[PDB]
Amino acid sequence: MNVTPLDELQWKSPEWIQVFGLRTENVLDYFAESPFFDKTSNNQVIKMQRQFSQLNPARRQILFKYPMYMQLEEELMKLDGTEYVLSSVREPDFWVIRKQRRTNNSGVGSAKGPEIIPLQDYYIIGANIYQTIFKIVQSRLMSTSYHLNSTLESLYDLIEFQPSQGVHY
Amino acid sequence: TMQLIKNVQDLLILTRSIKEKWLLNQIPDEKQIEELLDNCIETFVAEK
Repeated sequence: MNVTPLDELQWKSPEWIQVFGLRTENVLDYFAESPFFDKTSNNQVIKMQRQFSQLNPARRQILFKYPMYMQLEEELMKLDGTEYVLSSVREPDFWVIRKQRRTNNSGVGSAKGPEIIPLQDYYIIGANIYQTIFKIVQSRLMSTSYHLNSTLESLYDLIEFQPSQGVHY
Repeated sequence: TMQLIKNVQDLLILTRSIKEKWLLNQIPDEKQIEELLDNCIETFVAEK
């Protein structure tokens, strides 16, 4: 069953931006309803935990700029696994998240902190979301080769040979 | 494709050149007349 690749997949939510608008405060809230947000990530678990509790270079800059991002670490350091964190922000139109997974290897002999490993690239441009360059290059080259093949077969069709002259047109 | 066609065509042109070289380069009674002219001249003299 034909599936559109998620790298080119682009979601638009006019109702959400009309109701709430685009801001770093609710950029994760905007991302929550997208298909790219896995329901198995620990961010959703933290979200239900918060809901139950209520019912009952630029990395350091964005680190020190917002306190909710702080709360994100102090709620995310306890849970290791696939997590969604912000990468960088330039207002009022550009935001990009950092898709990384954490394995807090607390074993004896490792003086390093929890291991952070990239998984995917996500770019929020306007109200749209974008998600390999190797594929782009090979696709461009293969389409170029197809066009070249068509041109060369047409040119060879145009070619006419005679023994007494050689090849002419 | 290009190489096969070019080689065959070159061979054919070579054969024709050989044939052309073959074609080009290979370098390799009186008395009766007396009476004939005598009769001719006397006939003209009579007829002139």
